[PDB]
Amino acid sequence: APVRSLNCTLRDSQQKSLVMSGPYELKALHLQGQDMEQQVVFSMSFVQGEESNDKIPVALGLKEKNLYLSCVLKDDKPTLQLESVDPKNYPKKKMEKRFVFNKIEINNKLEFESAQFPNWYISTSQAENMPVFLGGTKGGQDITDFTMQFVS
Ligand SMILES: CCOc1ccc([C@@H](C)N)cc1
Repeated sequence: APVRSLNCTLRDSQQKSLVMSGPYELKALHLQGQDMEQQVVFSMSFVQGEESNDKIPVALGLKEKNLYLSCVLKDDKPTLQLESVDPKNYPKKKMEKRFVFNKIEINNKLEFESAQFPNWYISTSQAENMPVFLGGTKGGQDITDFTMQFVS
């Protein structure tokens, strides 16, 4: 049947919000009140891939945009990018591996591991207005835990 998707926002464990701030750019910053309209709304699709109770393969598209988070090698490093797709063909259940994240529930938080690059995670910095990047450890100064808010 059709791929199933939910609208949602994400916040890092320091309660920073994600924003489209530049052509293909996601950054994280502290937001509250009127400025919260600026946050990115995701369409989280539940896609094909290896699955367990606490590890669920998803794709993260921007709501009603043909843009997806994806993991590719750039200048020889696993990186996080926003990638445009053919809007006639997306979302789909069999998303290509660069678009797949394992959504992992640990201690009431979520982590998003790259399916393509094991043990590389969607991450945010301590500091305000830095890239949303792919980080090669769920351990240190960088933030790899999030909460999800469900949106209408
Ligand atoms: C989701 C990707 O967001 C990015 C934000 C910033 C940058 C640098 C290159 N300006 C790269 C990606």
